[PDB]
Amino acid sequence: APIAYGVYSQADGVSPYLKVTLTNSQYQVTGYISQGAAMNMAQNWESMGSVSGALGTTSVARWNSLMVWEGGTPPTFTLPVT
Amino acid sequence: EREVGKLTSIIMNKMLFAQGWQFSVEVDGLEGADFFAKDITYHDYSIEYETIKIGGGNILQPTERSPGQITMMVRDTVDGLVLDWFKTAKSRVINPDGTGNIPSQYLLNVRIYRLLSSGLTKLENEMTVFPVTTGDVTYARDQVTEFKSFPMTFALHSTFNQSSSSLASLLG
Amino acid sequence: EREVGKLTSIIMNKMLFAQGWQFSVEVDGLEGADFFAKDITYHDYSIEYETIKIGGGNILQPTERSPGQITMMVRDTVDGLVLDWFKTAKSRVINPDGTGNIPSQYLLNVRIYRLLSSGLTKLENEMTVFPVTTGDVTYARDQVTEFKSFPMTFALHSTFNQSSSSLASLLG
Amino acid sequence: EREVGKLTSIIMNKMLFAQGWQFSVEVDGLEGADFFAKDITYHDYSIEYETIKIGGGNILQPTERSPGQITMMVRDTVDGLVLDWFKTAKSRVINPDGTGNIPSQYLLNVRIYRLLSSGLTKLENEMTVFPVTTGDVTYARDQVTEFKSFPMTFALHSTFNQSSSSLASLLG
Amino acid sequence: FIALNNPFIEVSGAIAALTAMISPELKAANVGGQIPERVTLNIGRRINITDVAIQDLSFDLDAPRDSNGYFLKNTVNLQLTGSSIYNSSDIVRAF
Amino acid sequence: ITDVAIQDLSFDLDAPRDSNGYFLKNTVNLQLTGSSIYNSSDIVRAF
Amino acid sequence: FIALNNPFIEVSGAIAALTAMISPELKAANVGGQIPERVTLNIGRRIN
Repeated sequence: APIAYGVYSQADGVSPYLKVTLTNSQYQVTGYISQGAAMNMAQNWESMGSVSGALGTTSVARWNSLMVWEGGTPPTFTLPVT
Repeated sequence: EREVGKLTSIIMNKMLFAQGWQFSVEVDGLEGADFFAKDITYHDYSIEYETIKIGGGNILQPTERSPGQITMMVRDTVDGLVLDWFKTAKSRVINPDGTGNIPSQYLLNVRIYRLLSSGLTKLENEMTVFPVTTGDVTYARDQVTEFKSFPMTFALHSTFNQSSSSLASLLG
Repeated sequence: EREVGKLTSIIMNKMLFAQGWQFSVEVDGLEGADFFAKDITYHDYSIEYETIKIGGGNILQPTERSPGQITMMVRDTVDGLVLDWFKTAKSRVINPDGTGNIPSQYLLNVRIYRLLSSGLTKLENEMTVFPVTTGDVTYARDQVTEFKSFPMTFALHSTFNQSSSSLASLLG
Repeated sequence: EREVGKLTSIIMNKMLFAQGWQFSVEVDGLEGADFFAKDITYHDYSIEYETIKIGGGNILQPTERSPGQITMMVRDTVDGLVLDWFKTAKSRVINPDGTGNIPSQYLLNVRIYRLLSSGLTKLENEMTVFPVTTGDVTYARDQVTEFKSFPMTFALHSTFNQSSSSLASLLG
Repeated sequence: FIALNNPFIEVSGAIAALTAMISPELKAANVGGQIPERVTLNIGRRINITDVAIQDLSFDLDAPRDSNGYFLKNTVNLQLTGSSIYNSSDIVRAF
Repeated sequence: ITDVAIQDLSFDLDAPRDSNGYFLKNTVNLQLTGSSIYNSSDIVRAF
Repeated sequence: FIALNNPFIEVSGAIAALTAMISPELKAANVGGQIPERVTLNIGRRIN
């Protein structure tokens, strides 16, 4: 059983919809949400086009020209608890 | 000359300009607002423009229509009903916990009337507003010769839909 | 017409609008606040909105309920008791060293009443407040014909819990 | 009813509210400030708070106690002593060269008194201040029916130690 | 986005839909079905571009909440890009 | 979201203090991240 | 740009025209036509 901390109790009268909780095998921490929280995700696509060409077999050439998918990033958070 | 004055008097006397005591207001939740009401000021929308500088001159272009407001100053009886009504209406906009309700629950309609002769009325404007707040109340000791008064100020919801409201508001 | 005026007068006579000297206030530690009190000024919460611009129109959405404040203007006796009470109340909020106490110690309750006919009272509002400050006092040489006076201003603690307080405050 | 009025009159008459001419002020370096003084305004500390936004609600918490000030408006005799005293007191705070002295040299104490009946006094407040400045003096030609006057304004040193001063100030 | 009648299908559902459109699907059988898919952008009624790839996304978490816990208003910041270099004759058609 | 990793933390040292020396208010700035690249079907479940 | 009589000719066609002038033409047979075309600039009436 983890150990509680923070504002977990309901004596203050704020709804649980306005709180954050961080839980692991040892601790449980509760806090509010401040004015500058956000959630961000991003993906990578590849800048310079190209030249000496254009084109009027044909399909493969265009596929190479099309932007390529390179990789991604897991979601990140910025949470000012209080 | 005096002939022009006589003609102007003749034309002016015939047409009856409206006086300042011909207003009438109906609110959805008071059923008696007309007797309690004393003052009211309202403006619905205002066109906002942008100034563009070209060389040594200026040209404007309209961009927006800003929202308006309604405020009223009502008298109250002993064991106040108007203050309780305003308190209950204000409470619904945001729950004490910190949560907000959907728009249909707290909106209300206010109607401004004009008085024709022989006790007939026409509609001047219709607006949908939420209670906002009341400014301040004094309750002084020496106010022996004055009645109670407090201002109630509302704010319009959206400029796209001024009067018409959803089905939930209409049918209750 | 005069018939309409007569009917309106008959309606108006029956209903009794409240006068401005019907207020009543009680403070927790004064025990005699009603005699010393002269004026009050209270507003509890006010609703705040955000204006969202969409193309050429605007829509608003409520966001908050901002807190309020209470001020009052008490007369004082020789060998002031109200003043000493205010200094003692202020001193508990923040210690002279620079450390603060837990909220349960310095908070206090103020009740504002409404006076019905034949000396019966009903509660208008209840708030939890801390003493804040008192602005300025003059004590002029030439004020021969005036009594002493000073304003006391309080601030509401939390909008989530306006009236109910912790068990520690209730049981002493 | 009139019985309540009679009881209120009976209770009100017995208790003597303080009047506005009962103040008295003693300054360390004037020995005659009571005769020259005409006005005085003072506030010692004021609690300052911070508003914290949580969701759709607000909670406050006290943080500070801001310092205060004392200002007085004194009359003066021919061959002014009060102006010379204020000039000398002001000069010690900062040397004309551009150097400052240690706090013990320029600080002084001001005491505010309350007047009981039969010429008895009690202490209202004690503050340690430095002379700051005097606002402005006019000396007009047409002021044939008025006496000279000028304001002197002081500022408190530190909120931690209001009245008690170092040994150097006490023993001279 | 701002909710007026039903918060879930207006404000709390659109964010999830965008979050699903930005992500890949690695459990699909074909290779081409695993790449994040491309969308069609139509700004108003007069600018239309096909095969647009979503690159970034963001939204706030302190928006007002309903009594059931769903947003009553929000705002999403997006960055979009084309998938190829356009010719002079083709880019005029987009308007 | 399950399996998040904390990668930064900060808090103030000029907060109001109690008579026994404990804080009465503070604020913590946190930076958090997921632990894997989410699929289209998985990320919807988080909502 | 600001429209007074016909919005399409004055405000919404100029942007499309500029977006056409900025881009190349890669379906052309010759090599000189594949680079984006160059423009003549005249600032007022006195700088060419």
